[PDB]
Amino acid sequence: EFQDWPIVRIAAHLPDLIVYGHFSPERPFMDYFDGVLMFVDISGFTAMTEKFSSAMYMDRGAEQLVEILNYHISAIVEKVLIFGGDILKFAGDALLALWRVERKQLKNIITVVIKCSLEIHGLFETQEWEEGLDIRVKIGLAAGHISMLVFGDETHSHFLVIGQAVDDVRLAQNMAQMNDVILSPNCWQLCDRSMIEIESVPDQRAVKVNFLKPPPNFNFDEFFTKCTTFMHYYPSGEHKNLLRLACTLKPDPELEMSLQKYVMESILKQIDNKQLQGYLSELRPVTIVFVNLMFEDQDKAEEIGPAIQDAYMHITSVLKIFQGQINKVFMFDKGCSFLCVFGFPGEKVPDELTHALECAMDIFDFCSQVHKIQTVSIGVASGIVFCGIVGHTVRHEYTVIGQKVNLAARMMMYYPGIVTCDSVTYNGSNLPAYFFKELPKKVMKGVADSGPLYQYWGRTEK
Ligand SMILES: Cn1cc(Cc2cccs2)c(-c2cc(Cl)nc(N)n2)n1
Ligand SMILES: [Cl-]
Ligand SMILES: [Cl-]
Repeated sequence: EFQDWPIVRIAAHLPDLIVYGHFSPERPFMDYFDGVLMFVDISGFTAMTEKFSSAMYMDRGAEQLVEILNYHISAIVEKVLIFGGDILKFAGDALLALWRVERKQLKNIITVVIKCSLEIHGLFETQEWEEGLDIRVKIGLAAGHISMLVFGDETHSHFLVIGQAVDDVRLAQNMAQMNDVILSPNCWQLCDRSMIEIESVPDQRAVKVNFLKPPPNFNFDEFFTKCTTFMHYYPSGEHKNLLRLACTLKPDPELEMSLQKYVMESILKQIDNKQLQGYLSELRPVTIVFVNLMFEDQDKAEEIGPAIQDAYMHITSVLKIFQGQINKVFMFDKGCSFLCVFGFPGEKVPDELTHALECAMDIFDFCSQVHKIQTVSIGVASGIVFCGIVGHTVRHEYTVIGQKVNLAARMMMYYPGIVTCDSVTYNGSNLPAYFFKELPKKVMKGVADSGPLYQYWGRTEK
């Protein structure tokens, strides 16, 4: 069976949530369901990202990083997919996975997901990044109600999952230390407590899994097989040994037209074999523009959707003018964030810095006027970042990785309500100093040395 069609290669960059969705053209589109989420990231990774920018790697740092990273990430992806999960998105060394099911099956599927988690940790026992640098992961799990949101224009689509279960899994994963599996309180409340031995987590209602102790007659393989009854797209029969049903997609112009809107043009070029398959693995100077839109705690997903759509329509028009791209969109704790980037796949202009600032101020001014958006915050950082397609052959995404990505991310959270930029952006800009304000230096998680940070005040006093 031939399976290397363009539609199949495109679907590798998307979850089943999208590939097998059958929703309208309206934007925003919103749908609601229940499921279990897994958030996982890798330990000792940014330690490696720094090593690979070193002259040691003789101009093949990006190639070596993507290789070792995909060696480990693809093993996680295989485990998730074998256990029936849907990988929603990748970001650097992290990924979010979904087991969507009806409420009645949540209990049994949580047990499936915990077993998956423990087998993921089993991969990284007796394993190291380097001589003397261990590789481990941290897993948070949550369960409950989940809302999906799709937004975009006629040519581009983006999607998110939203709600307390999403917020819950983010929080659970941040408590997790190396080798931990942390369950949200609602997950613990819904799970088969007859079978999961947990321990308290100080000052928190979330719990840590210690052991899966099933009854004496329990057989996991038979239990799992029964659970697959509720998995619409689990590969089966003649396709028993495929990792994804998406692998079997056949040409369908209408379907491909909708799927390609989720994928960046330079990726599509590679899918069409009009660009070398290694072009996108690179250590590249870029400017990161990390936009955060904050809503109110009581805001419902059905008011949030229209506001993200309106904001997105202006964000994409500004980025088009200033020649930037949306690399990722995320949401948790009532904040929807856009990871925008200037200067990757051939999108290199000399005034990159002035255009990133002016573009940021434009996005700020417009989004501050959108009805339900309570606060806008934008962090701008410039420097060398890793770019590449991360994941497994059958499920992967283009992603950017680096200190400057993390810095822009922390700037928009620690300096809310304004536009901030780093020292590289400030000095390199073709703008005078009174357009800026030098800021207080705040200690920020995961950023050892900020360097001087500035607010982009604007051209006027007012
Ligand atoms: C790798 N990655 C990281 C994130 C942030 C989150 C991590 C835990 C909850 S959210 C996402 C994501 C994906 C989708 Cl589809 N929706 C939303 N809200 N976040 N993916
Ligand atoms: Cl098809
Ligand atoms: Cl870096």
